[PDB]
Amino acid sequence: VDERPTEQYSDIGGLDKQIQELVEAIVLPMNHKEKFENLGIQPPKGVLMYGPPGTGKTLLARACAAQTKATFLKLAGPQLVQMFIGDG
Amino acid sequence: KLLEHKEIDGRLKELREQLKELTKQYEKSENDLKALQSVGQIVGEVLKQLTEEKFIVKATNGPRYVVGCRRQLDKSKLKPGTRVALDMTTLTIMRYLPREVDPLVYNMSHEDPGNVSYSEIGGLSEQIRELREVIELPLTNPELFQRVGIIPPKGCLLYGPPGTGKTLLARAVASQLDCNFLKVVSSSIVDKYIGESARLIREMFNYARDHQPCIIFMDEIDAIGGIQRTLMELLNQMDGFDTLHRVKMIMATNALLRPGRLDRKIHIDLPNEQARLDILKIHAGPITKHGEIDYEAIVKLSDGFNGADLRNVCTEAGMFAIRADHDFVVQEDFMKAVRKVADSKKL
Ligand SMILES: Nc1ncnc2c1ncn2[C@@H]1O[C@H](COP(=O)(O)OP(=O)(O)OP(=O)(O)O)[C@@H](O)[C@H]1O
Ligand SMILES: Nc1ncnc2c1ncn2[C@@H]1O[C@H](COP(=O)(O)OP(=O)(O)O)[C@@H](O)[C@H]1O
Ligand SMILES: [Mg+2]
Repeated sequence: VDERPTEQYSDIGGLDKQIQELVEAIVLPMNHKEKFENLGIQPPKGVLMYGPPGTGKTLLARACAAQTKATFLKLAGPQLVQMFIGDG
Repeated sequence: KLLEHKEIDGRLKELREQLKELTKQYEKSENDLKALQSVGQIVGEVLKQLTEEKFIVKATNGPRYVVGCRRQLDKSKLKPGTRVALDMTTLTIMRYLPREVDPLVYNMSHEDPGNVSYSEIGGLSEQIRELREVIELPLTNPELFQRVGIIPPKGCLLYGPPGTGKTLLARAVASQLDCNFLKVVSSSIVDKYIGESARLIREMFNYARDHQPCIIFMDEIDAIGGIQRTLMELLNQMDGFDTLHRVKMIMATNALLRPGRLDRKIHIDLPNEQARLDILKIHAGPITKHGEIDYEAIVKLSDGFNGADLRNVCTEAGMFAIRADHDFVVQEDFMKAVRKVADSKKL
């Protein structure tokens, strides 16, 4: 991601529990680290956003990308499928 | 004049060390030149043994060649399936290589000869006892089993609440042996019809023998391929014919219960509150807590009845402490999560 799309968390409505969950599981362990190692609680390695279509999963992903200094690396499922064997 | 002569020795000795290093550097330069003439050798498998001096090798990503061994090679090693490096021009088998990797084999071959004490899996002293009474006698004294005549003790079952520590039971009983301790949970053994067998039923017993004692651990049999006749044929095949290295299948999920189809069946009780304390203590050990922390009244208000319920309650308690610099959890903090998870689980 080089354009850094802009989407403040205020633009996401109806998901306050889920936004906090994603920030604490994908962001808090990222920029703090040593704190988590202090309490010795293993942060989850990944977050799977599942729900009915249009619930706003991609919107929360965009919000995290916009309000996170981390280097977002987007990609799509179809993108990791290629004809040549082993290309994916 | 002595100092000057010693000074010359310093310059002279520096050159001697440098030339020695230069010779070492050059001797490497000669070595790489010799390796330059070296040519690659294709990699293939010895599919079959036509004769003493003739072999069938299928190149990794090419055609199959009939080739012959170099000469000073132990033809015993070149058995069907062995990897070999054919010469690029004569296509003659030159050397054998070990086989490794493979996508599917990550959990059906790995051995775990660790030592996890039964204290790690708390509140199941009675349940662990049956495992020893079921997996210890057959392993220790096959002679007494053969003396009586009844050879196969296989079967077993751990039906009960989901994921309350079922894997741990097969781990705590792994105190002695249980090295490989493979897991094939609902997958690769029947796959509805026969989908999985030999390469998904024998390859099991395979490492389950070419190694120390292991546990097949066909956990969660209630989700295999998602058929009953195939499963009945599945459990009555040559499986018990060999029973190599006292490997006992330990299926656990929820006239097939008779001997030869399913051995002792044990129902895992819902986590007892008095046992619930045991779980909170072991599970909550690692998290940095404070002295005032009490694992006493949590169970009274924490009857989630699931082992993982206690794990996240311990972990989710930390996330309560993630906000604020609290390096330790307080008794109220645990009660805060217990009133959350013990009520959240209802949704
Ligand atoms: N809770 C929400 N807060 C704010 N906007 C939302 C919310 N839910 C949906 N939207 C809006 O509606 C659309 C929801 O789809 P979105 O782009 O978030 O991807 P998605 O929900 O993952 O959809 P899909 O399932 O098709 O991938 C977006 O335009 C988003 O801005
Ligand atoms: N009684 C228990 N003792 C120790 N750990 C437990 C217990 N109950 C649950 N757990 C935790 O839950 C997990 C075990 O889940 P498991 O029973 O293997 O699920 P499944 O039955 O679906 O395989 C482990 O990570 C373990 O830490
Ligand atoms: Mg999406």
